[PDB]
Amino acid sequence: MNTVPFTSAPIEVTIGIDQYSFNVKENQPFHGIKDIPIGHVHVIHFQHADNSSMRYGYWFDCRMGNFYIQYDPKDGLYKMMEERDGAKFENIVHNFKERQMMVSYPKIDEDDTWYNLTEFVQMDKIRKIVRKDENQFSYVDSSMTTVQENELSDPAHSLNYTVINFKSREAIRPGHEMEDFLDKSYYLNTVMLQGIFKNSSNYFGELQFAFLNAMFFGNYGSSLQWHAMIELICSSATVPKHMLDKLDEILYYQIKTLPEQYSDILLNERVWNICLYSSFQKNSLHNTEKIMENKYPELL
Amino acid sequence: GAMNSSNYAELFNNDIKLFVDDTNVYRVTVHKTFEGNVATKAINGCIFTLNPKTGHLFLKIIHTSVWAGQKRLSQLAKWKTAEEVSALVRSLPKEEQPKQIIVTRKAMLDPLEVHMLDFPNIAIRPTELRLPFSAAMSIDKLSDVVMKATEPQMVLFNIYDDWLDRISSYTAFSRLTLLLRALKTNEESAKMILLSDPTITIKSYHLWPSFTDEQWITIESQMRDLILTEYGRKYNV
Ligand SMILES: COc1cc(NC(=O)CCl)cc(OC)c1
Repeated sequence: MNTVPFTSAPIEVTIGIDQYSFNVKENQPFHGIKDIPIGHVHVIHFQHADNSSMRYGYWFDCRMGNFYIQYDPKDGLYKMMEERDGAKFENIVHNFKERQMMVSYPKIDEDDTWYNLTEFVQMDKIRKIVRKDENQFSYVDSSMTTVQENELSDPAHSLNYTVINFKSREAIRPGHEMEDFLDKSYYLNTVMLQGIFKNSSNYFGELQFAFLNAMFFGNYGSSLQWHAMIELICSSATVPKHMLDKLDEILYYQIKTLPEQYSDILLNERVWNICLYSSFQKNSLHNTEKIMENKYPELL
Repeated sequence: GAMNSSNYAELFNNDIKLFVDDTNVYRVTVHKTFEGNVATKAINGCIFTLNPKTGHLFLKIIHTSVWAGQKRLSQLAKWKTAEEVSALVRSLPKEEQPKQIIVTRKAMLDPLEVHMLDFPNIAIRPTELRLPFSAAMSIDKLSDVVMKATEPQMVLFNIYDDWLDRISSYTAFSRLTLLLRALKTNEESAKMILLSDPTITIKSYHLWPSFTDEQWITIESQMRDLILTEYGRKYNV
């Protein structure tokens, strides 16, 4: 079990760790988060009390280093940093635990939610979508635009998701115009899976990361990417059976975790109705269709 | 964006553009089978691709053999239309290729966009005007060449005959649309008006009769009456 200590909490802020969150008051004696499960990526995120504009946060993996948070009064935000001196870090943490100034990652033992939302998400892949090679952790916020959004403006602060465009020469083989547009299997299986992602695990990892950035930061380009990656699978007539079964599980847990009150903005009516009721895979997503119908029947 | 009643005058500027109408590509007769079920029989069709500035018509005849053994023909028809329009553009010299293609039905947008990916600078546009190009098969010489085709064929016409020698493309298009709007509403009466007077003939190299300027005014007016007449017969006004 790993720990992310905080130097201090000088401004009132709502702090998230994965799907959990808690409020810290201005100058409250808060010194971090303990008992964080090893084996998963994690995200620690922030919304200031005085300006809910800009949710921001950091993706990290405690196996890759010792990380802590410190407020910067000049740039006005909570920054993640790496401590290289390992005995300095252990001594800081042990002292903060002895004084019980830390919240405990509050995982229920029965509960596999976070695993199920991050099953295929890897830090190494995150660091290629979010490019800042001098850090082992990755900053994301509400406002960051994607490479594709920038094509349709600061490239260093962009989310470099894989570009998917159904009316593109990459998507459409010369001479198979109708075939490839109406059945996207060659774009899914040859162009994207064999060519770009190499395997379905990496495809699912980017899909899951895009969903999480949409949900935790309200990042609009991430929501676009999540729906595009769902739509590319649902609009393919030929999909490996193992990917369909896994996709159904992935989406089930995403829809289950989505705040009931954010559905209006994080779910695209067209994509979901097409995917569940019109597409080739309209009958292959039983778990996802059942939770959607019981939880969001208005959208449909 | 969409061409409408606000910006329809762009039709008569000097940027090359084509209208594409697909309403006569897939044509069928519906009939009963010996068992009393219903079946369709396709007949030859055509793509109606028109330069509104010059009158040049690229009539691509769609022979019934293109449908043999194919499913979902109404959907295929849109993709075949887009395939043939893309082939036409590629066949034209660069300086004759259009800058814009306006489709008369919005269901042609995605098929044509996908077939024209190699031409990113050619704009594919819809239109909000409910135009009458479906009535092109009421022009006897166009219907005749479509029905007689025994294989795929492209036939070139000028749908304005020699009118541009005397009137502007705006006025010529106005004359063509009025004629087509009337053949579509009452074909029998429309053709009666056009041929009633045996002394006015259609030249071998033309589609419409050789009316003087003053006779076109009379013809135009008789077409304005027919449309209105039928409008009253229909709605009881
Ligand atoms: C609606 O598209 C049009 C229609 C007309 N005129 C008529 O339809 C007279 Cl029945 C003329 C025109 O551009 C000259 C554009």
